[PDB]
Amino acid sequence: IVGGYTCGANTVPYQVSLNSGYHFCGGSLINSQWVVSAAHCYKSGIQVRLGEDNINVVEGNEQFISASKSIVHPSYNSNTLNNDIMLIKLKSAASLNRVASISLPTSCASAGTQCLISGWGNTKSSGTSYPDVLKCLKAPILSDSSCKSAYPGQITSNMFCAGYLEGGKDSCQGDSGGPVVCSGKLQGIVSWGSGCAQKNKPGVYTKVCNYVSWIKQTIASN
Amino acid sequence: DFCLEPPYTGPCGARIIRYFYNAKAGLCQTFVYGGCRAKRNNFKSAEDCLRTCGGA
Ligand SMILES: [Ca+2]
Repeated sequence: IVGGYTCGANTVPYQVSLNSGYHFCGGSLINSQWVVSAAHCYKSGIQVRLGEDNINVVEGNEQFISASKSIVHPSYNSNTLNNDIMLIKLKSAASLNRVASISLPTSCASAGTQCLISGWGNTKSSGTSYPDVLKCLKAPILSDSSCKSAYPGQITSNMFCAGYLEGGKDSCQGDSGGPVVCSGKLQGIVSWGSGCAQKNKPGVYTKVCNYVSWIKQTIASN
Repeated sequence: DFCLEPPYTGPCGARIIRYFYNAKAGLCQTFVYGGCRAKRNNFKSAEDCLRTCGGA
């Protein structure tokens, strides 16, 4: 998160860290046994870390749980990044509660809606600086047209842009899979962008409201 | 020669550690890969990297 602020210990209880010997992606707890993240974050041997603030020191509020299953959307396209969504089943259920799940949306959010984006990703746009604690960012959802003008022929109906055209505030490497929460509902998943916090290049996110049926049914038959 | 190309992080936001052959140093080094659109000078281990690009 570039241009954000320290969230505060366990103030984003649905935020999880995907660990493979080190933090590599974020994700959201939507059920005591399920986590939603990005399809490009798919990896073998994923350990999910819940109740985290400082990802480098054990503060006692954590729960480390291995993933038993990792389901990448059947239509995920690694070239176009369309359908960049994945569900991770926890090997055992988490104890909810510093750890809590986030609700799925009843409907899509409109341009202008202010959302909270969080993660342990890079905090520098022209550099490298990874935080110990969780960073937060309030950014508004942008219109489909501006999103499409920022990335010509790259935006699908399953993606939405959020952020600031001026730049300086954005998600970055290490934030992928993390939540974009608006009005207490999970509306997006950190996905891709051109560089980080660049002007006229806002971050692109997976439009969660388009997958609610798939999510509910997939969780239920696995 | 893809072994001579600089490492490519790509547009995705993940922070995945990969290896690339650094021809100037004559060895495989680590770099942060974003998770999508990898180029060929991107390996999962130093052994794979040395096997494919070593001495290029
Ligand atoms: Ca910790």
